[PDB]
Amino acid sequence: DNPKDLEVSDPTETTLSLRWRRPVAKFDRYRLTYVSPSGKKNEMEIPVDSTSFILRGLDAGTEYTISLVAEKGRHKSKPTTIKGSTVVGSPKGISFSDITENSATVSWTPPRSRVDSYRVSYVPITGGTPNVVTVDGSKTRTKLVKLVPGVDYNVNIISVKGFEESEPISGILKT
Repeated sequence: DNPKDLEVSDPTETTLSLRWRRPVAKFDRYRLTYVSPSGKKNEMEIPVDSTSFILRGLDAGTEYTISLVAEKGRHKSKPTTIKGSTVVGSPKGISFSDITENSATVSWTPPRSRVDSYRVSYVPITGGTPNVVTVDGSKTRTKLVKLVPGVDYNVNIISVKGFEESEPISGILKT
């Protein structure tokens, strides 16, 4: 009897949350293998008492073929397979420079993940509707204009690849 309903939840940049149904048959343990697009196969043995396990140490915005199997002794059951891709990576550090009464140069350090663009949003701490500016993936910085003098600005930056958009990083910008 093989593990049924293997599903992946809560995609992270480096993790995937796995959940499945336990086998009706008596068994030893589980063996989880997952290979990357390069064909790198990783194994792990999971306790008979688990129906959930957080997969970790993965790369960002990468798809994985995940397969679970119940090892009954020396007999591995029929493999249960699914695919799960990690979410695209977040930029690593937001920094501000060339501040002024009306403009600032926000810059960020690029992630180790293929990226098409970045969505830089900014709004004053007191609230309002964001002002989003898109900039090409090769670019690592941008200029903000029309900035009101003396006011703290919440500035978020998000990576985008295809339709996938990572977790944002943010910083306060003081005009």
